Amino acid sequence: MFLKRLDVIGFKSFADRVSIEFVPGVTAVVGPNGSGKSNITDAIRWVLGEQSAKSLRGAKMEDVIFAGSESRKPLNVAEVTITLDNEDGFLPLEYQEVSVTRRVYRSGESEFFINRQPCRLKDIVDLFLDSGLGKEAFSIIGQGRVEEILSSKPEERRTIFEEAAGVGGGSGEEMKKRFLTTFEQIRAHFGEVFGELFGGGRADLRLTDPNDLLETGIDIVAQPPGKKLQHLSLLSGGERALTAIALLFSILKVRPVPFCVLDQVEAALDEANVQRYAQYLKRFSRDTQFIVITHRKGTMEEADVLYGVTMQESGVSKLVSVRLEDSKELVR
Amino acid sequence: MFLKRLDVIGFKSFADRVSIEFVPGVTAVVGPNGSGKSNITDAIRWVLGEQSAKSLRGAKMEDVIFAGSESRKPLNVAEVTITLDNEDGFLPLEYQEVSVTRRVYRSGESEFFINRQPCRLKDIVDLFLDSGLGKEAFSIIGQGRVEEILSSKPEERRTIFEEAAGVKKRFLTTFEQIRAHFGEVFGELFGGGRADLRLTDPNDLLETGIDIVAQPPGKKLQHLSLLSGGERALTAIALLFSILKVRPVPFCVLDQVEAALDEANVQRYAQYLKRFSRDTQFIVITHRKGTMEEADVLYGVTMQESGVSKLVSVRLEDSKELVRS
Ligand SMILES: Nc1ncnc2c1ncn2[C@@H]1O[C@H](COP(=O)(O)OP(=O)(O)OP(O)(O)=S)[C@@H](O)[C@H]1O
Ligand SMILES: Nc1ncnc2c1ncn2[C@@H]1O[C@H](COP(=O)(O)OP(=O)(O)OP(O)(O)=S)[C@@H](O)[C@H]1O
Ligand SMILES: [Mg+2]
Ligand SMILES: [Mg+2]
Repeated sequence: MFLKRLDVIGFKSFADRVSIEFVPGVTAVVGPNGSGKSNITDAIRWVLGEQSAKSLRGAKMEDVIFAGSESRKPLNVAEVTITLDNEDGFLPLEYQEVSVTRRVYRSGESEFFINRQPCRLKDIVDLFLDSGLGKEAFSIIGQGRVEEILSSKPEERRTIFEEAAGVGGGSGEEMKKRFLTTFEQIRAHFGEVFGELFGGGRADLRLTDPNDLLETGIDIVAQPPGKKLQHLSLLSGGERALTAIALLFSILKVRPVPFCVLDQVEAALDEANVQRYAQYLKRFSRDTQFIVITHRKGTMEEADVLYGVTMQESGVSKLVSVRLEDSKELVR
Repeated sequence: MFLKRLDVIGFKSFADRVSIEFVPGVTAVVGPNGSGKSNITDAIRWVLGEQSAKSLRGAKMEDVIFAGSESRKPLNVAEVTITLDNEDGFLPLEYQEVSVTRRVYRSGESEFFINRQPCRLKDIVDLFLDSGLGKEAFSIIGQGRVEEILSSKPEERRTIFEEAAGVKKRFLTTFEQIRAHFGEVFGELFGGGRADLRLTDPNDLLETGIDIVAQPPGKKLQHLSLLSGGERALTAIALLFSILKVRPVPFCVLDQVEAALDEANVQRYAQYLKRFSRDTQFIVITHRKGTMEEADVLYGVTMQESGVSKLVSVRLEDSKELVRS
C-alpha cells in the first residue's frame, strides 16, 4: 500500500494531533456535518504542495491554522506529515519509506521537509509532479465537484487527457500518437465502466476537431439504460454524477495513481446506483488505494476500515476507528 | 393563492399526459435517478414563463419536447398547464380559478393561454410579476444550486435582494427585515449559534454588496468559505427561509436542497419546512426519510417503460427502496 500514514497537528479543526493509518483497499471516513472530514482531504492537498489558499477554502495560507474555539485559544502553527511506501520506486527518490512534512506559522513563515531534511516547496512539487498526486478531477475529487470534467469546455478536457498521456516536428507526430492512443484506451474503458455502473446503457467520447489533435476538444456522449442519446446537459443530477465517475475510473485505469481521494462523490446517486458503484470501487481498490468520505451505507459496507470523525468538544476534531454495526447513526 | 394542479403532456420525459394534483402543505416527490423528478420542476419554470432553454438544461426550446426513447417514438408537441386557486383575488383576474398553458411544437409554433384564451408570453409574465413565483434562489431552487447566494460575490447578492424587494429605498427596508429573520432562522436550524447579514457600503445602495456572517454553535467566526458542505447548505437554507419570511410566495419548489445535510440536520430542516408550510406551499424533490416523514403527500416518479415518466401517490412504508442510506 502506498499511503501508509497521515499525521495532522494544528491544521484547521485538528487542534490535537491525530495520526491516521491507512490500510490496503478502501479507507472510509464518516461522521456528522462539520466534523472535520473534508479538512483531512485539505490536509492531503496541502502536504502534497497545494499553493492556493482558495483551493483549501481559505483566503490566505494562515487560515489553515487552528484559529481557536469557545473552549480553546488559537494555535500558531499547523503541521502535516504524510508517510508513503515507495518500495516499487513510484517516486523519483530512491528511499524505501518516504515522508513529507509541511508547516506554516501564523507569522506567514513556512517550513518543508522530505525525509526530515529541510527542503523547498518546489522540491515537494517536483517530487509528486509526475506521480499523479494529488490532482483535482484526477486523484482527488473535492466535495461537490464530481461533475468538473463534464462541466469543463471540450478544449479543457483535451488538456486533462494530454496530461494523462504524458504529453514540435515528428515529435509532434509522436505527441499526436500518444494522445490518440491514450484517448482510445480511455474511451474503450469509458464505454465498459459506464455499462457496469449503470447496469446497462452506453457511453462514448468524440474529438470535436478530428483534423487537429493539438487543438481538438473532447465531447462526452452518454446514454443511460432505456434512453435515446440526447445532450449531456439534459441528463439528471445522478446520471451526470455516475457518468463523471465512469470517466474518472476510466482515466485511472489508463493512467494509474498510487491513491485516490473521493469526498462524497456518491451524493447524487440512488440506492441501486450506489450499490453498483460501491462494488465497482471495491474491485478497483485491489489496484489502487482509495480514501473516501461517505455517508452511504453501501459504500461503508465495502470499506476495509472505517474512521469516525466527530467534534464533541467545540471546534476540535476527534478521529477514532468505528464499527459499522454502531455507526448506524452515521448512515444517510 | 396556491397551486392546485399541474398537467404535463409531451414535456421532456413525460410522453403521456400526467396530471398532478397538489395539496396545501408539503408535497414530496420521490423516485430513482433519471426518473423525471427535476423535469417536473422544469415544467413549472417553463409554464411560468421561463425564456431560456439553457435554464431548462436544453440548447433550444425544442429540446423540451419528448424526443423518443428505446420504447417510444419522439413527439412533436409539448404542453404544460398549471391551475391556481384565485378565490382571494391574489391574481388581478376576476376568476376564482386561474389556468395557464404553454405549448411548443417541433415545427416552432407556440401557444400561450390564460383561462383558455390565447395570449402572449408577456401576458403570463405580467400575470405572475407581483407573485414572486419561479425565482431562482427565492421561490425555486434547482438541484445542486442551494449555495447560489452564498457563493455569489457580495455585489451579486444585492440583486437577489432587489428581486426579493421588488426591482429605492426599497432594498434597505427589505434587507433589514431579512437580516432580522436570518439570525433567528439560523439558530432554529442549527440548534444554536449566531449569524448576521452586513452591508458593505451603507451609504450607497444601488451599488453596495452584502456580507454574510455565520457561526455554528461554539465555533469561532472565520470566513464563510471554511464552513463545511453541510454547514454552508444549512446556512443557505436559513437565508432562503429568511427571504421567504419577508417576501413570501404562494409556492416554493426545492429540488434536493438537503443533499449535503446529515440525518440530524435533515430532521431539523424538515420540521422547519412543515412549520413554514403554514404560509407557503412546498413542492420538494427528496431522497431523505426525514423529509418524506414530514410530507403531507408523497408522489413517486418512475419509468416502468424505458424513458417515459409516470407518477403515482405512494405510501412511505412502501417506499423504503427510495429512502437514502
Ligand atoms: N483554521 C480553522 N480553525 C478551526 N476550525 C476550522 C478552521 N478551518 C475550518 N474549520 C472548521 O472545520 C469544520 C469542519 O470542516 P469540514 O472538514 O469541511 O467538515 P466535514 O466533516 O467535511 O462536514 P460535511 O461536508 O458537512 S459532512 C468547519 O466548521 C470549519 O469551520
Ligand atoms: N426532451 C426529452 N425527451 C425525452 N427524455 C428527456 C427529454 N429531456 C430530458 N429527458 C430525460 O430526463 C432524464 C433526466 O430526468 P430528471 O427529471 O432530471 O431526473 P431526476 O428524476 O431529477 O433524477 P435525479 O436528479 O438523478 S434523482 C434524462 O435521462 C433525460 O433523458
Ligand atoms: Mg465535507
Ligand atoms: Mg434531479
